[PDB]
Amino acid sequence: NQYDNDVTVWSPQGRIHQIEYAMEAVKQGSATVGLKSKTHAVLVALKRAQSELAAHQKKILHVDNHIGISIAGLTADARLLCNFMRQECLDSRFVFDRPLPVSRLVSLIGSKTQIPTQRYGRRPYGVGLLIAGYDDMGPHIFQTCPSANYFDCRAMSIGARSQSARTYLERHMSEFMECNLNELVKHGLRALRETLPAEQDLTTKNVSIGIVGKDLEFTIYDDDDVSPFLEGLEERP
Amino acid sequence: GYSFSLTTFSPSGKLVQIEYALAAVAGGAPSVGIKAANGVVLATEKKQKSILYDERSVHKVEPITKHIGLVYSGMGPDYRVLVHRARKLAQQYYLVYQEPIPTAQLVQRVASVMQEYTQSGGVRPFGVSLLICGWNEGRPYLFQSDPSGAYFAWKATAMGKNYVNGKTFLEKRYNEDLELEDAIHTAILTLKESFEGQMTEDNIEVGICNEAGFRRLTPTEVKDYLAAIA
Amino acid sequence: TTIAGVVYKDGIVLGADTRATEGMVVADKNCSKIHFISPNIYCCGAGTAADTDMTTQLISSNLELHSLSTGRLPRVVTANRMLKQMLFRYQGYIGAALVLGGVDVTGPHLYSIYPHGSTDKLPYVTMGSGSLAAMAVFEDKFRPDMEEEEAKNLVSEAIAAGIFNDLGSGSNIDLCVISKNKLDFLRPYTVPNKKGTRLGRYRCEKGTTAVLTEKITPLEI
Amino acid sequence: SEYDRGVNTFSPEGRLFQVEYAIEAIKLGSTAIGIQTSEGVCLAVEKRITSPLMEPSSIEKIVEIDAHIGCAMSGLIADAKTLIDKARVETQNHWFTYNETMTVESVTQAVSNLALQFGEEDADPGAMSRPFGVALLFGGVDEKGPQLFHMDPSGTFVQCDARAIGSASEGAQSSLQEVYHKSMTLKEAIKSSLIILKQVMEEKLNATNIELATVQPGQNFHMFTKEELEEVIKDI
Amino acid sequence: GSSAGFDRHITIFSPEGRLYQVEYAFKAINQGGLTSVAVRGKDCAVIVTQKKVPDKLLDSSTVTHLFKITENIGCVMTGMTADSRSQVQRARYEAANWKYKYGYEIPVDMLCKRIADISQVYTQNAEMRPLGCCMILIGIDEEQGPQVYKCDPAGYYCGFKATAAGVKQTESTSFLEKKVKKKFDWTFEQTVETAITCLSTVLSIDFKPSEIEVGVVTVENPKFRILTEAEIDAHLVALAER
Amino acid sequence: SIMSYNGGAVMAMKGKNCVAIAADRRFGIQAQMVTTDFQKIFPMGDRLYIGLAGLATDVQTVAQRLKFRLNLYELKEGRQIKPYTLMSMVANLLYEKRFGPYYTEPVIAGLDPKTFKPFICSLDLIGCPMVTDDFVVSGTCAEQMYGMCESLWEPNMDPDHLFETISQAMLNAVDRDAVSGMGVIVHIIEKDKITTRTLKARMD
Amino acid sequence: TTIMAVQFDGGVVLGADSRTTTGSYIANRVTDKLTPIHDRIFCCRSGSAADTQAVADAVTYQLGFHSIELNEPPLVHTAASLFKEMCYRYREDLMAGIIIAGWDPQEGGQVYSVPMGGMMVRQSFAIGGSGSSYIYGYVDATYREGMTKEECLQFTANALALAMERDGSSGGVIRLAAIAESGVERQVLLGDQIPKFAVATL
Amino acid sequence: TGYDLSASTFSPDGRVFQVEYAMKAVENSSTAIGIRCKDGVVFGVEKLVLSKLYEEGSNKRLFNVDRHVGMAVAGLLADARSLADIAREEASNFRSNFGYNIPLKHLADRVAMYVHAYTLYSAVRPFGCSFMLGSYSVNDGAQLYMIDPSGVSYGYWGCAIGKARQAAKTEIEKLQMKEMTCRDIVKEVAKIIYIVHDEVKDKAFELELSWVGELTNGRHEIVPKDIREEAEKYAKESLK
Ligand SMILES: *C(=O)[C@]1([C@@H](O)[C@@H]2C=CCCC2)NC(=O)[C@@H]2CCO[C@@]21C
Ligand SMILES: *C(=O)[C@]1([C@@H](O)[C@@H]2C=CCCC2)NC(=O)[C@@H]2CCO[C@@]21C
Repeated sequence: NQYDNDVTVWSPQGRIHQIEYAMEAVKQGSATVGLKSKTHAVLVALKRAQSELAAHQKKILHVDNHIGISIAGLTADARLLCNFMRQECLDSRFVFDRPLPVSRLVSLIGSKTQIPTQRYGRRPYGVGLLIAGYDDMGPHIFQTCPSANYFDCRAMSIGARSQSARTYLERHMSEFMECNLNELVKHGLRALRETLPAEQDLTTKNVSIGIVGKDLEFTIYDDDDVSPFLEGLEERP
Repeated sequence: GYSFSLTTFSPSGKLVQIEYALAAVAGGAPSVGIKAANGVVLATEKKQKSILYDERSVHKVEPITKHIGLVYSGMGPDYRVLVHRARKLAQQYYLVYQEPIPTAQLVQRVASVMQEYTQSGGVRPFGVSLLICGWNEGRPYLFQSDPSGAYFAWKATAMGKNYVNGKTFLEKRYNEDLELEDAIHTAILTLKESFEGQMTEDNIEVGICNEAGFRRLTPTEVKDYLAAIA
Repeated sequence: TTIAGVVYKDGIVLGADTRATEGMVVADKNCSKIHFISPNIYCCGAGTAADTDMTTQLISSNLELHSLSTGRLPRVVTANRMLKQMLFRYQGYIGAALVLGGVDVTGPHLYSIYPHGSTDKLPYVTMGSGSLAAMAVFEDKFRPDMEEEEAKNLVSEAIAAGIFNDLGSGSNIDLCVISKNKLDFLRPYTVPNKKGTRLGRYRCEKGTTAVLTEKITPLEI
Repeated sequence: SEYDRGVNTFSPEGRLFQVEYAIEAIKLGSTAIGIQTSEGVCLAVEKRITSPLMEPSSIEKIVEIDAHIGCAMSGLIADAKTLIDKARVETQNHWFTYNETMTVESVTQAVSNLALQFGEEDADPGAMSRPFGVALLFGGVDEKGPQLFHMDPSGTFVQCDARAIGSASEGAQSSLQEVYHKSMTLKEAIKSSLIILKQVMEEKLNATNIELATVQPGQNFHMFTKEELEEVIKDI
Repeated sequence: GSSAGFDRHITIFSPEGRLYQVEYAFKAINQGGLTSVAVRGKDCAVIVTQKKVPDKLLDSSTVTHLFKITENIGCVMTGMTADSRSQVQRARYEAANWKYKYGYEIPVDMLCKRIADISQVYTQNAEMRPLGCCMILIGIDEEQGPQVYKCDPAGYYCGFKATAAGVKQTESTSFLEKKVKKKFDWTFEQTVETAITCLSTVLSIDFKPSEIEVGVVTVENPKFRILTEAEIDAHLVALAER
Repeated sequence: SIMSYNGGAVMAMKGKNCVAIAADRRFGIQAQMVTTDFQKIFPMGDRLYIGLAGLATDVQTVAQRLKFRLNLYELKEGRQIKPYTLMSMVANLLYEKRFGPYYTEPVIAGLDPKTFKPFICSLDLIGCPMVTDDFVVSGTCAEQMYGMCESLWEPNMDPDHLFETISQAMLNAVDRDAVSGMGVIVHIIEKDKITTRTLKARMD
Repeated sequence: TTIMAVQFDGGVVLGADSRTTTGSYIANRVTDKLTPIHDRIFCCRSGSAADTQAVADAVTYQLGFHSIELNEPPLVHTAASLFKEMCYRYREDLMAGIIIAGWDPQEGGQVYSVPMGGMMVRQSFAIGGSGSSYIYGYVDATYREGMTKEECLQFTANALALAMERDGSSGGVIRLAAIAESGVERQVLLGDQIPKFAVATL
Repeated sequence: TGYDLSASTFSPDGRVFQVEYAMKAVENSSTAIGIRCKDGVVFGVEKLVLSKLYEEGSNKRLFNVDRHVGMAVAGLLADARSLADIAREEASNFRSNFGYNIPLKHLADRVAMYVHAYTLYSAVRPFGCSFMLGSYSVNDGAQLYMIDPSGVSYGYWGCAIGKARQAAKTEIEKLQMKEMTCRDIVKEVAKIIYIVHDEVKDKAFELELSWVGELTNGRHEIVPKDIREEAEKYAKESLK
C-alpha cells in the first residue's frame, strides 16, 4: 500500500493510516480506569510486566500536586509528555503563582501532539493518556488519544479489553457522583476486574491506585497501601 | 528543499538530464552568430503565433554591459534568470576592478552558474544555450555556453532548430575578411534557410557589437537589410 | 571643499573645486569631485573622500542594473531614495555629503543629501567647508529661469568665492551642464591660480649621489 | 526494498518497525545474567571468543558506571559505548550539583531517555538515525538497597529480581525462575548464575571465557579476578 | 511522448526536453469553467470576465476575479482560486515595495516580469508545484499608453493588443484576430463593445448585467475602475440596439 | 599616532618613459632600531611595484594578501595586470576593512604592460586613490618630501636625471626625520631593465 | 521648529515653519515639514530631520499596503498607531516628535500627538517643537470651542508667527494645510502675509 | 500511477488529489450550519455523542476566535483547533499593530492564505477541516465567511458544512433571512438541524448554538440555556 507509510498522505477514503496504526498501540497496552465523584478523582491501573521477577511496570505517574496521569502504549512517549506537562505546570507557578487549570494543560498537550501528524518524517505519539485533576471547577477526568483529540469524561477505561470495563461503568455511572472515596475506588476496581481473564484476580501486586481531591495531594497507593481498598471486594460472578 | 542531486550518472557514464536539456535546446527557435573582422552579429527568429502579440514588449537579444550582448535558444524564463545573473556578475566585477569585464571572464562566471545546477540539490539543469558577443582589447569575441556549463569559442555558429544545416551553410559561406555588413547579410541568409513564411522586420531580431558597443537594431534598419537581401 | 549646484531654465549646472588635503597639507591639486551616476544624473561629493567614492560607485552600479532591467532612462528620485536609505542605515558613519543633479522625463531635479540621510530638494544648493561663501553669492545673485551662460557664470563665481576665502578649497573650477539635449563635462572650466615661474636651477648633474651597491636586471620584450 | 519506509513508521499492529528489528538484534548477542539479593547484585556474562588468537581481556561486557553502579551489556556492543558515557557523565554531574550519589533508577531513566531520540528530519545535526541495538542490565546499591534494572531498545526500563538477556534468555530465564528465592545469599546467587551460564554456553565454562562482578553494601564495584573465578568454578 | 523516471511527477526533463508538470498546470487553469477577455484601445484598457454564482446563498460581492493591485494597475485572475489569491497578494507586495525602494509607481511590464520570475522558480525546484492560475494586468504607462500584459504558470510573460484566458481561449483568440486585422483605433465604447461581443459570441450567451464583470482604465482617469451594474446595462442595451 | 610607531618613508616619481620608487630601510620599535634591511617595496609584476608605509605588521599583511589576490587574477585572466587595475584592487582591499583599518598607505609605480606608459599613484588609510603626473610620497616625513619634490622635479627627465632627483629628495628629506632613515633603496623601472641601487646615507 | 494642529468640526488645520538649522547656520530656509501620509492624513515632523523622514516613509509604505488590502480609506488612529509603534520600539535610537492630523469618515477630524518616547494622545489642538514653549499661554488663552475653518487658520497663523519671532530655530515662511472631506488645501504665508505684532519702544 | 501521493504533484488533467482527499475527510463529519440576518449571525452544530461516558461540553465545535468573532468547524478536530489558534494569533497581532479589532474579511483572507500554504509542498499535509467565521460590528455589519481545505474563502448568507450539507442548504433556501431577527433564526437553525439528522445511523446528538449581533453588543457567545431549550422544543414539535 502506498498510503499507509507516511503521516502526510491522505487515503482516497479520507483517512490517515499512520494515526490509526498508532491508536493500535494504545489498544494493545494494559488497561486503566478513571472515574470522578463530586469531590475526588480516582485512577486505577493494572500493572504487569513480562515475568514474575520483573516488577510490574509503572503506569501511574505524578505530574503536579493536583494532576496525575495513567499510561497506555509507548512508555518513552509517555515520559516525554509527562516532562512537557510538568514543565508547563512549573512555568505557571513561576509566572502566576497559581496552579495551572487542568483543561488548559490538556489543550497544550493536544497542541503538542498535533504538530507531528502534519510534517514529513515525523510520527504520532503512540500513547494514550488518562488525566486526573482537581482545580477550582472541581475534579476532572480527561482522555488523550494519539490522534491529538482529547475528551472530557465522567469515567473512562483505555487499554486491552477495556470495552467490558466501559460497559460496567456505563451501567453504574449514576451512583459515582454521590459516593465516598472507598466506594468510588471499589467501583473502579470492579470495572478493572472486568477486563481480566476469568481465572485471574486482583492482588496487591498487580493494582495501582491514584487519588486526588479537595484536600488531598495526588497520591499513588501501591503495595500494602492498596490493601485497605482491596478489602471488602466480593468475588467475581 | 531537496538536498540530493537529481542529475546522476548512468551505467554508461552519461548525465541524462543534461542530454534532455540539450534536447530542449535543439527544439527552440534558430539563432545565429557570426564574427566579422570589425564586429559580431547575433540574429534570432521571434515568430509569434498571432497578430495580437505586441512585438516591442519582450526581446530575445539583450545587453549585459556596454560591449557585451546575449542571445539564446531554448526556454525563455531560464534565459531571463541567466540574464539577471550575468548582469549582476558584470556589475560585481566593475565594482572591484573599475574596468568593464572581459567577455571570456563573463562567459566563465556564467558557465560556473550553469554547472552549479547540474550538481546541486533539488534542481534541474537550465534548458537554454547561450551565444555571447563582446569587444575587448580591440578584438571581437563570440562564445557559446551550453546547459552543462561548457563554453566554446566560435568564428560562426548556429543554435536551435535545424542547427546542423545552418552549420553547413556557415561553413560554405564564412570568410575571415568579412566586414560587419556582409556578416549581417550572411546571418539573415542562414535564418532564411530554416524559415517558414515571409521574413519581416518584426519576426527576426538582430544585434551587433563593434567598437562603439553593443546595440539592438531598430526595425527600420532590419527592413533596410532585408530589402538588400531580397 | 566647495561644491555647488543651480537649476536654470533648461537644466542643471554643478560646480566643484579640485583640491584634496590631508590635514593642512595639499595632497592633490587636480581632484575630480563631480562623479558620474547615469548619462543624465551626476553627483558632487564632499566629506570623507573614500566614503564619497565608494557610495557613488555603488549607487551608479545599482542604477545601471535598474536601467538595464527596465529599459528606461533612470530618474533622479530613484538615486535620491537609494542614497538616503543607504546613508540612514549607517547612522552617519559614512561621511558623504552629496549634491545630486539630473534631468529626467519630469524635468530638472537638484538634491542635497547629508551624511545622516537627510535630503532637501532645492533650486540651488552648496556643500563643503566653503559652502557659506558660495551661498552668499547664490543669495545675492540668483534668479529663477536663467539662461545657460548666466547660470555658468553664477556657479563659477560661487566656486571662486569658496576658493579664495576658504583654506580647504583651491586650485581649478570644474563644471557640469546637464540638459535634456546635451551634457557638458567641463574640466577645467577656469584656472584662477597658477604656480609662479622658477628662478633657479638646482644643480641636477650626474655623479652627485654616492652609491654603495647596484644591480641591473634585463627584461625581455 | 529497504527505503520504502522511514525510520519513524508504525506497523499495522502498532509497533515501530526499527525498534522491533533492533530487539531482534538483541537475540544474537551473548548471555548476561543478573541476580538481586539483600546482600547485593551479581552480574555474570559470557565472552564469545571466536579465535584462540584473541586475547579475552580486551572483551569488556561489564563496565563500572560508578563505584556503586555497574552495567552488563548484550547485543551490538559498539552501540553501548555512547550510553555508558552518558551514564558516567550523569552520575558525575549529579555528584557535582548535589554532593550525593545517584540512585540506580535515575541513571536508568536518564539512559532510557536517549533510546527513542532518533529520526531523519526536524532533528539537530549530530542526531541519531537508528535505534540502539543493546540491552542493558544495571546493578547497584543505593539507600533503597541492592537494585537491578533492565533496559531494552524501546526505552522501556523495569526493575527485576533475576533477569537474563541475550541469545539464550528464554531457557536461562526458566532456570532462574526455578532457582530464585528472596532469601538467597550472594554466594548462592553467584553459584546459581554460573550453573545456568554453564548450561547455556556452547563452549566449556572456564575462568577466561566469562565475566563476573558484584556490588555489595559497603564494598564498591568488584570485578572478579581469575583466581577468585577459579575458586568459584571449582564448586560447579 | 516518452518518459523516464519521475518526469511526470516532478519538474525535471523528459527525453524530449519537456516539463510535463507545467503542462498539467496549464490544464489546471481550465478547471473552473470561466473565461476572461482583455482588450486595448487608443486611450483605454478593458477586462471582461465571466461571473457565475451557482448559489443564491452566496454573497455576490465576494465572488470576484477582478482585483486592484495599485491605484492604477488592475488584474483578472483565471484558474484555481486560492492560487490566484496567493498571486494577487504577491503582486501587491511587490508593487508596494517597488514604490518604497525606487520612489515611483511600478510599470505594468516590470510587475509582470517580477511575477513570471517568481513562477519560474517553481518550474526549476522540485519540492514545490506550479500555481494553476493565469494573470492578466492592465494599466496606463505615461510614455507608452494603455498596457495589457499576461503571465502563465510556465514563467512566460507577454504584452498584447487583445488576449483571452480560460476555457474558450482559442475561439476568443480567433475572434479577436479577425477584429484586430480590420483595424479601427478603438474608442472606449468600441473597446468595451468588442470585449463584450467576443465573450457573448464565444460563450453563446446573451448577458445580463450580473453575469459579467467589467474593469476599465483610461488615460483621462488612470485609476483602475470596476463598473457598476447600471453602466454595464447601458453598454449592453447599446450592443443590442446595433 | 599608530602610524609613527615604526616610521618609514616611500616615494615615487615619474620620468620620460621611466618610473622611480624609493624607500627607507629602518625597522625599529619607536626609538630603538632593530634592523636596517627592512623590505618596503614589493614586485607585483615585471614592471610594476608597490611600496607600503606605516605599521610594519600591516605592511607585511597587506603585501601578502595583495599577492594572493594578484596571483589569482593572473591565473584566471591569463594576462598581466595593468597599474590602474592594481590600484582599484588595493583600494577595494583597504575599504573592506573600513571600520578596522589597516594602518598602511601605499604608492604604486609601474609601466603599462603593453604601451609602456608611466603610472604612479598613492592611496590613503582607507583607499582614496590619487593619480599624479609628477610624484607621490607617503610616510612620517611627508612634508619634508613634499618640499624637496616640489623644488626639484622637472618634466620629461631621462633615467639618470630621474635617479639623481629622487635620490637627493629622499636623502635630504629623511635626514630631517628621526624615525626614518638608516639607508635608502631606489628602483628605476624602464622598458628593458630594472636598476636597483642602495644609497650612501646617514646611519644616525 | 514649531508645528501646530487644530481640530474644527469637519476637519483639521496644520501649520509649520520652514527652517532647517545645522547649529546656527540655516541649511534650508523653505523646507516643508508637513508630509502627506495618505490622501487625508498628514504629519508634522519635529526633531531629527533624517529620523523623521525615515519614519514617515516607512509609515506611508505600511499604510498604503494596509489600505490596498482592506479596500477602505484608512483611519487616522491607524496611522497614529503605526507611528507610535515605530517611535516606541526605536525610542533609544530616534529623536522624533510627530503630530498626526487627518479626516476619516468614521470619526471626522482628528489630531494625535506622538512625543519623544513613543506615547500617543488625542488632543483638540497640539503644538510641538522648540518654539512651542513660547506660545503655550497664548493658545490656552485664545482657544475656544466651535471654531470654523477660517478662524482656525487665523489662530494657527497668529500662533506660528508669535513663535517664529522669539525662537532662533524657527522662522521663514508659514505653511498651512486644511484637511476636510472635500480634500486638502495648502497655503504659504510669506512677507507681509505673516501677522505682525508691535514691538515695545521707549 | 502515483499522481495522488503528494500535494506538489499535478495529475495529467490538472487536479491535486490530496486536497480532494482532505475534502473527503470533511464530508464525513457531522453538519454545522450558519445563518446571517441583518443584525447578526447564528451558528448551529449537531454534536454526536459517541458514548454516555462523555461530559456535556466535550469536543466543542464552536470557538471564540476574537471577542467579536466566532468559528464553527467540521472535519478533523485537532486540525480545527490548530487553525483556531492560528486565527486567534492573527487577531491578536492585528490589534497590537494597527490598534483596532480586525475586520472579518481580512481575518478570513489571512487564515485562508495560511491554509493554502499547506497545499503546495510534499513536506506538509493539507488540512482536513472546513470552517465558518462569523462576526458583527456597527461599521461593517454582519459577516459570514467559509473556508475549505484548499484555501477558498467566500461570503455567504447561509452556509452548511459536513455530511448533510446539500439537504441543509435546501432547507436554508426556504428562509427570507434578510428580513428576519436573530431570535427567529435560532429556532429555524434548530429546526433544520433536527431535520437533517439521521437517527438510524447516528445515535444521539447535542445541539450547539451561538450567535453574534447587536443583541449581544457585538460579542460572540453561547446562546442562553432558556432560548436553546425553547428552540429545541420548537424543533421537536416540528418533526411530529
Ligand atoms: C572636501 O570636503 C575635502 C576633500 O578631501 C574632498 C572630499 C571629498 C571628495 C574628495 C576630496 N574633504 C576633506 O576631508 C578635506 C577637508 C576640507 O575639504 C577637503 C579637502
Ligand atoms: C526642528 O525641530 C529642527 C528642524 O531642523 C527639523 C527640520 C526638518 C523637519 C524636522 C525638524 N530640528 C533640529 O534639530 C533643528 C534645531 C531646532 O529645530 C530644528 C530647526
